[PDB]
Amino acid sequence: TVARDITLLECVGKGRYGEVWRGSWQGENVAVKIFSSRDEKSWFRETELYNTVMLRHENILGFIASDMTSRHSSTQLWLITHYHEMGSLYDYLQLTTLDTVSCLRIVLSIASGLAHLHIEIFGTQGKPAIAHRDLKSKNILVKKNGQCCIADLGLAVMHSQSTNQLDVGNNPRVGTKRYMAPEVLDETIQVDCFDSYKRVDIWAFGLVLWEVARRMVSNGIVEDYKPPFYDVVPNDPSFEDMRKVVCVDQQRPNIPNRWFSDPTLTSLAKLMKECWYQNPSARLTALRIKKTLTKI
Ligand SMILES: COc1cc(-c2cncc(-c3ccc(CN4CCCC4)cc3)c2C)cc(OC)c1OC
Repeated sequence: TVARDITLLECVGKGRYGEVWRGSWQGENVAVKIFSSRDEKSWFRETELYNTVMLRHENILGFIASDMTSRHSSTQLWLITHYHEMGSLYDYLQLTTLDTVSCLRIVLSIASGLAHLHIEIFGTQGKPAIAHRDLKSKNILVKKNGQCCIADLGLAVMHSQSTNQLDVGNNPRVGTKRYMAPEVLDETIQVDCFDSYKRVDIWAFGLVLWEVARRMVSNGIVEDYKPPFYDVVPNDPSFEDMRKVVCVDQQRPNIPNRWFSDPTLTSLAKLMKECWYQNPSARLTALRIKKTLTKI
C-alpha cells in the first residue's frame, strides 16, 4: 500500500471532514486526505468515483490512489491526489486580484469541470452523469497554468440513461450550508429526480462566480474577498440562518454598481443571476454556462 510510503510533511486543511496533508511520494508533493472516522462514506464514494468510474479531466482534481492504512495504532482511510501548491480558490482570491483574462480562465475552467461531471458519456470509455452536491470555493483548486479543478466527490450522485437508476449512495453528510440552494434549505428538493442535484450545483456555481467576479479589477478597483452572504450570516451559519436569509427573505448576493461599467462583469452578473432563480428548473445548465463564458 502507498499509504505507509508517503511522508506526511505539513497539514494544509482540517475540518470535521478530516485533514489534508502535503506529502512527499516518489519524489513529488502529493495531497493526502485522511478521512475522519465519521466520514467514511465520503471516502467510499470518492474511491468508487475515481477507481470504478475512472473519472479523469483536466478540471477535476487528479486521482492518484485510495488506501487503507493503520498509522498511530488505528486504521485510517486515505485519498491521494495531485497537490496544487497555489492552493484553493478560496485562499487564492484572498491573496491576489484578477485581470479580465485570469478571471475568465478561472470561471470557464470551473464550468468545463462541472459540465464534464453533469454530462453522461456512453461507450466503452464513458461515465454516468455526476452531480457534485458540495461545490464551493474551498472545494476548487488553482493550478499553475491558472485554470482550476473541482475537488471532493464524497457527496457525488450518479445517474445513467442506460439504467434509469438514480444513485445517491448512503452518505449522512450534507452540503456546506452557506452554499445550499433554496430547495435544499426548505426541503422541497425533489430527491428522486437526478436533475434536482444538478440544479443545486448550478446555484452554488453562481455563488462561486460572484466570489470570483468581486476580485476582478475594473477602473482600478475591486471588492474585498467575501464569501456568499457574508453580510447577513455569521461564520459557520446554521441551517436555519441560511433558511431564513435565502428562503424566508429571498435574499441573493448583491451586485456591486461598478460591475455594470465593465462589460465582462456585466456579462458575469447576468450569468450568476440565472443560476439563482428560485424555480430550480429555470436555472442555466453547466453546458450553457460553459458555452456563454467561452464567448465573453
Ligand atoms: C487529497 O484530497 C484533497 C486534496 C486537496 C488539495 C489539493 N491540492 C492542494 C491543496 C492545498 C494546498 C495548500 C493550501 C494552502 N494554501 C495557502 C496558500 C497556498 C496554499 C491549500 C490547499 C488541497 C487542500 C483538496 C481536497 O478537497 C478540497 C481534497 O479532497 C478531495
